[PDB]
Amino acid sequence: KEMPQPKTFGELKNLPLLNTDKPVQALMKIADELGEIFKFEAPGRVTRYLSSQRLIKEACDESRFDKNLSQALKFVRDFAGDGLFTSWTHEKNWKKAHNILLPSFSQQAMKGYHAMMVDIAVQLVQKWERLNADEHIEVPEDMTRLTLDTIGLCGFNYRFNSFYRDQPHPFITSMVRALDEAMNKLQRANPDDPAYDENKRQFQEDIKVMNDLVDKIIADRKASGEQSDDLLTHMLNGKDPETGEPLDDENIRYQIITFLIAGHETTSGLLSFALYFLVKNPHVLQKAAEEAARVLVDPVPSYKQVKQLKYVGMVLNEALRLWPTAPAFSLYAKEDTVLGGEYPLEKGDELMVLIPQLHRDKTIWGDDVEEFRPERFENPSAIPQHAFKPFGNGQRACIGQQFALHEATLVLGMMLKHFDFEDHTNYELDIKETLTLKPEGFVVKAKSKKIPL
Ligand code: HEM
Ligand SMILES: O=C(O)[C@H](Cc1ccccc1)NC(=O)[C@@H]1CCCCN1C(=O)CCC1CCCCC1
Repeated sequence: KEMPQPKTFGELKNLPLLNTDKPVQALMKIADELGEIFKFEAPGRVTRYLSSQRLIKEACDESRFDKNLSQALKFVRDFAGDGLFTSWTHEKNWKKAHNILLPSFSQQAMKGYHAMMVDIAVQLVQKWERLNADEHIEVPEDMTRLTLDTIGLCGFNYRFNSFYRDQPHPFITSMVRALDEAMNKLQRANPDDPAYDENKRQFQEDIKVMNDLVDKIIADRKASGEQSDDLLTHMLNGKDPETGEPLDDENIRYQIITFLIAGHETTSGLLSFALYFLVKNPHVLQKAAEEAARVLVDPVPSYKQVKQLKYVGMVLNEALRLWPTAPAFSLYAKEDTVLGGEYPLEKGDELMVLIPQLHRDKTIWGDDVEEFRPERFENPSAIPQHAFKPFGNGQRACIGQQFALHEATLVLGMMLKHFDFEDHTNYELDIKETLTLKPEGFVVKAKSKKIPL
């Protein structure tokens, strides 16, 4: 069958469709119009966007397809290097780093990160306890303070001290401006127009800021000998069981930059969306708050208690269904192959998985796909294979999944234990797009229940 394609712009093909502040949402709209698969061309580029479980289940067969670096990831690679997120599966450092780091990101490993995750969570709760009666919370702003600080502390025992600032730490200034440049480059017609020379100079300066802080951190740890409960420790001492080799200091730097990227707004977005859905769905808020009160019986939550928050976990999954904060990933065909019995592909041909659209497949979820219903996830094994992919696919799935969900469950549980929430402005969802998604301008008021820490 002949593949549908959206509107074109003469010799720029489909490229100006991405010249928008909200490209994911635009692509979602195209999928609604065109269906489960459409072709997208640009000068020198062809991809196919997939939206249905039927076709994505095939895309997710690792014998047939492998992770591709999207143009976005190729631009992120200029500062994330051959870290896990921006390496090809066949590069030696991918499987080396993968083997070394997998045990440090397991569910068992979360027991050892718990104490420092509580450190930052308590900082958030204390900030909100200390607000005056008149005052509101800037939700994505505070969630990002929390998630960045947690990965800094758990990852390399570095305190960004985001709750002590209005101005982001200079590393985060540089990282955010670099991520912005990478996303802004995708859209651009004539990349080497003199107009973008300033952009390029700033890009190089921000890479240097990031490299300088992180390489100093790594060198300070090597020159101290100190052993922490952190990823930097394990990367400095660990050996890949397969090659017998450690990571070198340049790759360790790339992994740290990678983890700081993920721990920024990709993780903070999940919390911001979950609180959005909770204040728009009071009966769901009631259930989640009741669970928190019943389960979190101590001033300091334990690891075991966070595992006990089943309903809180269901809320977070349902927020990942509607607004997966890392909303796409890319694949390539390893050999010539036919997709869904209808769409012949050549070796090297690219696919893109539009995760928010996969998660609105009515043939899987039913017609009420836009509703916020945590009960969809009461039993994980009711969900068909390959229907729910907020953390990607296969050996190239998110290594930080257990970390992100432990942190999110802890924090959301403590927020629900300690405060009542009010959508005082009747907030209208407005999703800003960077590398990730977030509900821009989302504000609430938090009335303390006056329960001691
Ligand atoms: C809700 C929060 C998060 C979501 C939705 C998420 C989502 C994803 C997705 C969809 C991928 C696959 C990317 C692709 O195929 O191109 C991925 C990969 C990855 N994520 Fe996450 N992520 C989250 C949090 C984190 C955190 C907190 C970390 C680290 C501390 C992390 C580290 C990684 C790494 C290293 C990879 C590459 C894994 C590999 O290819 O070996 N992520 N993430
Ligand atoms: O990067 C790409 O080739 C294509 C866009 C593109 C560019 C040029 C030509 C064709 C398609 N990217 C995408 O389609 C998607 C959706 C729109 C935003 C960019 N994007 C992405 O995947 C962003 C990459 C990752 C970064 C962290 C995880 C979540 C997103």
